[PDB]
Amino acid sequence: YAGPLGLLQAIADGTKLLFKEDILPSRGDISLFSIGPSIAVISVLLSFLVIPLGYHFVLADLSIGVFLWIAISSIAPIGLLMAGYSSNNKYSFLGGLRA
Amino acid sequence: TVMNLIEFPLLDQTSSNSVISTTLNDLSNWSRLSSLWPLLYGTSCCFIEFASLIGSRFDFDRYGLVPRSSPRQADLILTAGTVTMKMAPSLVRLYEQMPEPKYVIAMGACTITGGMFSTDSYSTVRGVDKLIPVDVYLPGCPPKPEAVIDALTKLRKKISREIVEDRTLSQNKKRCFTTSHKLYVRRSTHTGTY
Amino acid sequence: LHEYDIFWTFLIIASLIPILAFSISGLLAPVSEGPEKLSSYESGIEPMGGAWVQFRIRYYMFALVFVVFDVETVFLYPWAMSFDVLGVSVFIEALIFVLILVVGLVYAWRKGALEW
Amino acid sequence: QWLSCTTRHVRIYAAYIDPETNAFDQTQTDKLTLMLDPTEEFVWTDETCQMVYNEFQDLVDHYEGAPLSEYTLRLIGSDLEHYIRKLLYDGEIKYNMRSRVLNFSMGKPRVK
Amino acid sequence: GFLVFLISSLAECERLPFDLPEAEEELVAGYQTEYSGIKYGLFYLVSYLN
Amino acid sequence: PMVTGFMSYGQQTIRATRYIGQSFITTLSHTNRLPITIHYPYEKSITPERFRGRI
Amino acid sequence: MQQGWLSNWLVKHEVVHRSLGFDHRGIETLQIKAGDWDSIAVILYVYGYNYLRSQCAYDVAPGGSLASVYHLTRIQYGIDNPEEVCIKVFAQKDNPRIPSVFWIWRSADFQERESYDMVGISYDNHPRLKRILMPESWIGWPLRKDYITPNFYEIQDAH
Amino acid sequence: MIVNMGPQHPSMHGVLRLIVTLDGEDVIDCEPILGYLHRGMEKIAENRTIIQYLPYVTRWDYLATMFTEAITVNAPEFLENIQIPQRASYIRVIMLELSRIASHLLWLGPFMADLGAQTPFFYIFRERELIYDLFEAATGMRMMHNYFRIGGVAADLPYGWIDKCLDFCDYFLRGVVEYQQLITQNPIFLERVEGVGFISGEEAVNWGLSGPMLRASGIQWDLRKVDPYESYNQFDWKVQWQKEGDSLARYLVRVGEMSESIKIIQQAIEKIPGGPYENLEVRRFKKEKNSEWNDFEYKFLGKKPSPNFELSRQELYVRVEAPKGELGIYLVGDDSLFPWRWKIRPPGFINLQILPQLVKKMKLADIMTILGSIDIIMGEVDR
Amino acid sequence: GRWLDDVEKHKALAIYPPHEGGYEGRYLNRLRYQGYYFLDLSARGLGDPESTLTKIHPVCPPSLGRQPVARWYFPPEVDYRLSLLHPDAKGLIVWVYEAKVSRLQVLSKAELQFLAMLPDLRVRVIAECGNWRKFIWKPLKQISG
Amino acid sequence: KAYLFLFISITIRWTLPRMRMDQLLNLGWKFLLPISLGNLLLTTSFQLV
Amino acid sequence: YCPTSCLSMTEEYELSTYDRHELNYNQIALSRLPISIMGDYTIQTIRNSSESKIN
Repeated sequence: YAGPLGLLQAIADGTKLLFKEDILPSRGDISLFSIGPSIAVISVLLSFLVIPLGYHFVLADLSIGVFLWIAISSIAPIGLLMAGYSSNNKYSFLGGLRA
Repeated sequence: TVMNLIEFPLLDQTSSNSVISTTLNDLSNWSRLSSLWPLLYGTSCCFIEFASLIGSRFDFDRYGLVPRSSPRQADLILTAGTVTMKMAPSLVRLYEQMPEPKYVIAMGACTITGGMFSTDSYSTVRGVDKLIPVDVYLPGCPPKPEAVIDALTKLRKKISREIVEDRTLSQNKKRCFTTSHKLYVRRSTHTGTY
Repeated sequence: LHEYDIFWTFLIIASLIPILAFSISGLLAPVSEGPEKLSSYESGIEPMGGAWVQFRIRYYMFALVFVVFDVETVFLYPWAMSFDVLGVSVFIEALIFVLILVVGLVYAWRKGALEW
Repeated sequence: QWLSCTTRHVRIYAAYIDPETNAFDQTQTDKLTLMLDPTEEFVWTDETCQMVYNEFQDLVDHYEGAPLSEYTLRLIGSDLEHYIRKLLYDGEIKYNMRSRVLNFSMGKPRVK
Repeated sequence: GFLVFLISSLAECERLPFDLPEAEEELVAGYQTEYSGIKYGLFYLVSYLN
Repeated sequence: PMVTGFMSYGQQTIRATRYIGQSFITTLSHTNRLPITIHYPYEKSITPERFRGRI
Repeated sequence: MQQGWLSNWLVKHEVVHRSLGFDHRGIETLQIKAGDWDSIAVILYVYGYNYLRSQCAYDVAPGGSLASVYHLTRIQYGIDNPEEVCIKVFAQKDNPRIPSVFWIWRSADFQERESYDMVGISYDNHPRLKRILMPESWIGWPLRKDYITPNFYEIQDAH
Repeated sequence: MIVNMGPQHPSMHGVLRLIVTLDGEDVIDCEPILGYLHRGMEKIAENRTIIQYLPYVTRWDYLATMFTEAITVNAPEFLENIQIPQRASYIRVIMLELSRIASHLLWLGPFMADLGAQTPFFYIFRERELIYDLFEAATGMRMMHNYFRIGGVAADLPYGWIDKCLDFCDYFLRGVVEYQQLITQNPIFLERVEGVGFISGEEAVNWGLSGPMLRASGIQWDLRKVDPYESYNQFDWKVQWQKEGDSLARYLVRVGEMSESIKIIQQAIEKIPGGPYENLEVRRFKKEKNSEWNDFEYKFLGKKPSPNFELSRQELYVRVEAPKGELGIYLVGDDSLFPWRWKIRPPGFINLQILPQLVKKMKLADIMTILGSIDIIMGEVDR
Repeated sequence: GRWLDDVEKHKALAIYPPHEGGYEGRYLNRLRYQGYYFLDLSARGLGDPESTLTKIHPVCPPSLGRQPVARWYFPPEVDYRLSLLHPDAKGLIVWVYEAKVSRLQVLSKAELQFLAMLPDLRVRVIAECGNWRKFIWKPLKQISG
Repeated sequence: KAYLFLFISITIRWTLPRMRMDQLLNLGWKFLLPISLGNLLLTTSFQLV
Repeated sequence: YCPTSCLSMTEEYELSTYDRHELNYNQIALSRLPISIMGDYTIQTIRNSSESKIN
């Protein structure tokens, strides 16, 4: 029902989530709230550098490529702990601590 | 000789907007209605068939109805099952703690009036709209497992009936009053120990 | 190892991405929600109050053994790169190296450290 | 804690919240504030709410001797849910008149 | 080595963060409860991207 | 000891695999099964002659 | 009205129960002293009694006193209609407290707890003696056929 | 140090507030808060007649969906001895032994969605779909509401119902073993469920428990034998039990019982005096005049149904056991048509009495598994 | 204004959309900027619609089990809504949602003709009935009879 | 090729009850670490040539 | 128990309730010749499990 199939459903959910009136709870604030998911998204976005796709289609030779990928894969937990602690109540503190 | 007349429309409601600035919010609300997510809640005599809405008899998940078990995330909640006096003082917290594009509806004839709990009992609440403002009232105890999808289709048009200037009718004010008390405090009764 | 200019441009672009998304959300957003807004998800009516919820006693040992056993890898990488380049002496040297920490892990396993 | 009868258009908050945000959702619960119908089911001009504000002392000081229990909160909300019904049954106040669902908890208008 | 890499990849990209369509992400949700709009969107993204 | 572990470490993994691959090739006929579930809302269910609707 | 098998075994100990007669359904009924609800509880299990039944409230009449009821049975492999024993003890609105069997057999952790708010008679031998059915906010004792059922807006004629 | 597990209650059976201490990851003491769904039937039950009170029972009873009407018809028909034919009794036996399934599914499915079986959630609903058509075509809308009148039942179930079990009647038989081979597979299924919330038999009878959860300790206190309920006992059966009582024992005892349901159904459809309904349909046209048909046997109704009937002093109890647990409705035998006092005795109210004593020194995941395996629902609890 | 091509002139029409509504709200959005103001009805339930659009008709409230005759004598919804309407308003745009299939009084096509006169004599009404995947509109008066 | 693993993970999503974080640590530490070291110890002599 | 077939049954459900007080169901328009599943031109309903044939 999102057209023929859900080919538009995905970006539809994206656009819906776009507005959704970000709430920013009281305990904890922009000091760490907006800072949380930024580290998460960058930790995996920057990894796209050394990933190749075909014959001479690499973005950077980067002889330390897979090493850089392994190093950037172990930065997300920082952002997860930050986000899960950006609030105060439970179900987010331990909910992020576990992961 | 009318009783309780309706207030006058204060604005003249005379304006005109550009298409390049209107179709944006038009398709935005189209996505907002075509990507709604349920919020899990269900108690009593008008709930159980909601589960069947996830299987091979009824499948409302075919439309992207992602069931979220959290208030702050989702926007569509079904007050399924007859509500009583209690479990309400924490129910309204859900409606208070989600983003503004909620547009909540009802479900269960025992939630629009309290049908089979309406002779004499100090528990059941007479309807839900005396607790939370919702849009559509759904009959049936149990509610017809197809009527809920039809009412979802009905409500699917109200969001499409919104414009760019309509994104200001969710802003609030504060009638915060300065009045104190003089009484005695009561210690916590729900002591959690065995 | 010739030009990381693409790396720098990707860094600045992907670091502008999150603040760009946040600001774009903020521009077309509602100036609303003056409700309670002081309590978070799935909470017993206003539950509020509490601390000393740590259980760090268990996970701290895991964190410690990981922090100690990690340094192995950043020493192995210069060795893992220089195997064929050099002879076979580095093979024996790195074997001694890794075997030391294998013994360490065996010890941490026998005496109760990695637990529930 | 903040265990208040938060019924529609009747939220007798047992805790101090009259900032934009209470900063603790209770502010140690020492004032017992109240906000009137955030859903704008009724539009308010100050004079109309002045009688409610005056009788608030009649309900918090004239007939209160019981401890801080929701028993007293229902004792308040009962007459609160009918003071508005009286103020409307004599035509002094009217309904929302906005772009919401425009629900009728007391039913549609009448011809007296 | 491929076996270990594949089995580790599951939990490394949060698979599974919740065991059941009804059972939560071990408390009520995976540290993304209050994160309502573009926040949960970015977390959904980062998960799929991992 | 370790010889018992050096004998059972393959046994644990072989039990894990005998269960995992078995369930995998069993649910293979489920992921690509040939059942057709409920159709669109234009395909409501049949109703026999004993029910109750609008009186 | 006569004694019972329990009394048949117990009279030799010179402590007799309240010998009441048959029930109405087709079985018998007995009674124990209100303030002595512990002796019966400690002797019945010695005889082999470890299952309760019919944990209900009661009233004498519309405008009457209160009471309580306790039927009892056992569980065995080879059993043929275990003996139907019933107790119905009356109590007054003043000093409404009868002992509880919570500390002899643990089959009634929450059974008597509903009567701790339901009718106006509480019971010791049971920690956490507070409301469960009715909200803690409410104070009154409902379900008495003479109790003033709240004549609020939500019960009587509201037009 | 203490947080509530949520009135939103991300679990199967509705709304349950669980306030529990938390030492980082493990818990020390938990407490349930009940009373949020007060159906208050104990009040209305005095201010009503019988027939206007008939549809009231399958309202706080929508999981069992049938184990509330057994006793609710025992008081009007089984007390004053309005002789229920053995054929209509066999029809009611078909009903009850199908409600056994109606409970087995609506526990195991959600029990599968609690233990860790992520996929079979929709599977058991797809299996259950046929019971919906049955309950609809038998007497009522979806829960078959109003299948019990006073002088018998509403109306003999139609012809496309009784003789037409065969589809699901042999489908689910070969379908059972699917779950039995899946549970022993992937011991991650079994590892998390074994050795949790174990209970003994002496405490199972000392705490007042019942149902297969108690039968799982060699107790075999299955009350499908001890009562001449409508003279059902002509049929044969097999007691289902285990010898542990814990969560895995709960699963075993609640997977080994539903195999007897279709067995009793097969006993009935060919052992019912009328047998299938189309059989009795095509038989009451060749012997319309007089026969054992339409006599004390082969009659749905004995006398006239109406809201007018007086009672004498007769306060009878029945401990009618459901696969979730026992049930009882005691009631002071009053001289008036409606009686003085009503009372209910549900299993949920007699189950959670051990709940705070079950989860001891465990973790949140352990609490989740025990609460998913205990086979508990609201609705019955509050009444 | 493609709707404006068949509303101001005709003042009598029926909407034949796909049975989902996910394409018709944009049309209603445009008709708030001329003098047309929404009145959704869901016609099912009322008796002879004349006394529902012109006369003071006693709408019997949902009863509460008791209380013999009790009807609050509800008013009509045309002249009063005009009184609330400004003198700057072109027409009353109204939607008879429950006009379809594909002492009450069946709101048959004669009743729609009699609801097609209030647009002309003394409300711009549009009937509703789901139809083909393409959103179409058609004068219901010719369909009426 | 990566699509194949996407599909494999999608399938595995509905074949195993993901462990609790009382077993997950055990598996990650006392199971994967020894073999993930031993494969390197093997491949050393394997690549010795 | 009604004398002459008065109280009967039907089966539809499009109750677009925008207010509780709009539910006065009087004599004849209750008929309305309802949906008539078989009388629609966009419906082909196959019988479900308990209404189709065996196997």
